[PDB]
Amino acid sequence: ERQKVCLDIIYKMMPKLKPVELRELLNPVVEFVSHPSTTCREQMYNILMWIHDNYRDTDNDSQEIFKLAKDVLIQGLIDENPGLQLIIRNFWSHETRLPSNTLDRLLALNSLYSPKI
Amino acid sequence: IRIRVVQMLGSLGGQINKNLLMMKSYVAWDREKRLSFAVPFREMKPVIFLDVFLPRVTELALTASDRQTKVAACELLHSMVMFMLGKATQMPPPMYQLYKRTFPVLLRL
Amino acid sequence: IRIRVVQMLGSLGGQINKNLLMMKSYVAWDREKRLSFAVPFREMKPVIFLDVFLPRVTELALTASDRQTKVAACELLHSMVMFMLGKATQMPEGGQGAPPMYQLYKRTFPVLLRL
Repeated sequence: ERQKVCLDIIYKMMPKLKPVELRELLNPVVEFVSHPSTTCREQMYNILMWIHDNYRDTDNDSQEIFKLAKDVLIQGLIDENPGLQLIIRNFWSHETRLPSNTLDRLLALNSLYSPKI
Repeated sequence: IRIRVVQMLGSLGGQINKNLLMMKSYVAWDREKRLSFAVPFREMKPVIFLDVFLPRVTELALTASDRQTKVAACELLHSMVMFMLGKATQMPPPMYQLYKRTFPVLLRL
Repeated sequence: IRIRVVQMLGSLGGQINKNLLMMKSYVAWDREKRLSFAVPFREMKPVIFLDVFLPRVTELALTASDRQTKVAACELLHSMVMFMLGKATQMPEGGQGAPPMYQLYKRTFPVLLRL
């Protein structure tokens, strides 16, 4: 319950937040990965999708934030929940994050990688 | 099951276990990659010779744990043989060696 | 030339001119519809029955002024007969000697020889 309410607070407040504060805000957020609650991880991924869209465009704190968000997204790209896996795939497979051109799609997805996935 | 199986295997001693594995029996069954297939897209149609999957896709479809895996493999095998026998309509020994390879597998399955 | 032709036609009078024209001009060559072709697009593949153009194009290809027009017609007919001949293969043909195209042979072949 506290997890969910905290994450909802975060999701509501992020648009006003400055990137510099957002950095050390997210640093203790990232641990809800592997947490055994689909609600927690899904709110996580909502936050991360927002960050990715709002930071794929500077501020080195923001740059590292974006890198970390993409990394944890890749982390999520393996789940115990097939539904989470599907929805995050749809997010990633979407054109803005996977170029419509198959050549460009492949070229972009080449970057997306972790030595854990 | 698999844990006990590997346990038994090591229990035997490798001098028996190496019997798990001459002409070496891999010659790239058909000299020609006669399984051409251009995958659909919106910009291009890269061609795939599904030949390479043949042995693999058979053996997994022949024997495998994880009933899900085996069912998926054999369904895809059904689809691919369906296609190739559709592809038999072609220029006039088309998949003669391929038939030799596949028919015993098909009948056992 | 055309001017003098129509001049002649009017000179001859109607009682003569009507000799220009019972099988009654058509039989709708194939009892079926075939010779299909799906035109390619990035979104859809509309299918087109090429056969419908055969009676017209042949008359154009066999008979035409405008060397440019006639050449275009004959080249296009060559392409279509090539395509149809290729389509002859890969056909289930257990009802006739050439079910998917038998009458088209009858129509084309004299025209092919004339051309």
